[PDB]
Amino acid sequence: VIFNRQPTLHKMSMMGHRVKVLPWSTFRMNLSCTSPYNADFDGDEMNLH
Amino acid sequence: GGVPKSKRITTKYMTKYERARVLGTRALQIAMCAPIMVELDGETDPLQIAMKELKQKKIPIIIRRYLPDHSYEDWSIDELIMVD
Amino acid sequence: QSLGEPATQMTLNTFHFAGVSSKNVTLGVPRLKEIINISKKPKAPSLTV
Amino acid sequence: MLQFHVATLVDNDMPGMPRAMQKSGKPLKAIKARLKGKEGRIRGNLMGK
Amino acid sequence: IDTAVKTAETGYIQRRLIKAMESVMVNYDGTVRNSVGQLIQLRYGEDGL
Amino acid sequence: LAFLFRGLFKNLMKEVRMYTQKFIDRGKDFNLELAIKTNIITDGLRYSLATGNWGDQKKAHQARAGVSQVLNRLTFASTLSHLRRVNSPIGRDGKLA
Amino acid sequence: RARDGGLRFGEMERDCQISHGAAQFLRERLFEVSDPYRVHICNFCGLIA
DNA sequence: AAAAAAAAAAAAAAAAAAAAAAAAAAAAAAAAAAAAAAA
DNA sequence: TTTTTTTTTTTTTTTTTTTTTTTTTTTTTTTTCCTTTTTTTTTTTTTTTT
RNA sequence: AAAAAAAAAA
Ligand SMILES: [Zn+2]
Repeated sequence: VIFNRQPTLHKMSMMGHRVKVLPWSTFRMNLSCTSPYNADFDGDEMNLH
Repeated sequence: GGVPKSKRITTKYMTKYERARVLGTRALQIAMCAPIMVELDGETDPLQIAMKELKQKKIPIIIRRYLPDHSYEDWSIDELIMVD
Repeated sequence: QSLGEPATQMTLNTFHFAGVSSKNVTLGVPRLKEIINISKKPKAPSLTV
Repeated sequence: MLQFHVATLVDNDMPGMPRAMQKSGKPLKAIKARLKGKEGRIRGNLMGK
Repeated sequence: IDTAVKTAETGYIQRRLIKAMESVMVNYDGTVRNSVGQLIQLRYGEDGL
Repeated sequence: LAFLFRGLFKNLMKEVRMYTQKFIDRGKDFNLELAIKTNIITDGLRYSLATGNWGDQKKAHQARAGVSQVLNRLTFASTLSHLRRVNSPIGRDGKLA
Repeated sequence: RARDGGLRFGEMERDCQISHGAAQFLRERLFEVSDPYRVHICNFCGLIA
């Protein structure tokens, strides 16, 4: 899948990922991916294609 | 505008943009029940078979590279050399 | 994209400024605006002689 | 009146010309208003569908 | 205040920069050309790397 | 609300003037209760409080928007903060700091 | 969400998908899964037939 | 009991800041053509 | 009686002012309100008269 | 179902 945070500033703001299906209801990603996405985990919404 | 084989001036090395579309087109072909050119060891996802027969350079794709003067060079898969 | 992405990060040095030289200089993103737009009148023209 | 109706069918934002008065207190949204804009047919429906 | 005012012209600058250079591509002869085929650089970054 | 009442009272006087001028040129008298259209003031205040566009309904494009807002009922502090809010008339697009 | 609408694949997504060099993902997200259509065109006149 | 005038209901109608490019008008020196004085 | 010398009249640019026009980050979620209206003409109705 | 406005999230 393709994983995207808005606003898109550079090339690494939407990247490929592999789906692991997990129980609860939020898109759980790794922590090292916080730097390219500029994510903060404080209510950030993020898109999947 | 077919450039002859001795007169080809493009690079002899498959870059990632050729590799992605060759792998995708070959995976779509294997998924649409084409014959598989190599042996099998239990792989079911046809993109894995696409890499597996890309390693032995046994994929029947002619890449038509377009020069900016609207001329084209035809390169086979086995004429190119894999790098990753 | 690799030139417009640093433009979002051109505000972290806003504070802790006092000024040592009294020379009119445009700094930051509007100075970038003066070079992208090719302004025939810059805000702070200066010669280094 | 015919020239006014033709032009405000085509273009409604040109200054110096009376505005095409729609019923609900709004101006007419002409073809230029459909095409030109961030939310128009080019940027909002063709580059960004 | 500095975070709000700027963000608009930074995004406008990013859109202008990405629209001025959206079709500049390294070609198969190693040269760098735009959409019209006009030559820009004989090698990308003057070294082709 | 005083400015709104000025506008609606001027419109009411204009409507009453038009009615009594229509009924004075025929030489007949008129009734005061039929002369006053009571929907003018009520409809104008109701529209300018429900919508928030602060002026005439036909000419709401020249009027300020967002003067009247829906009261925020999420917490008691949110209601108290909405009841003690001050808005600057400068639009939210100024590059000046 | 209330009208069951899709996500906005905006201009910056197109920008960085150009930056990735992925033509097929762009053709998918901007023609295949948004609004495909087939039209019949006269060869001599080039208009809709 | 039949014909005409005034009143009321129903239906159509029109009423913000910035920056660059182009157009315009007063001016102003330059250059070619026409009229006058003198040898 | 012809040549130079002054005057005139266009001619092209210059320069400044004015006018015009176009632009203003990306995505997402909730409500509220309106999506006519008074004026003029036409048609029907009701009352009155001979 | 459309259009406009307002309140917000990153
Ligand atoms: Zn045709």
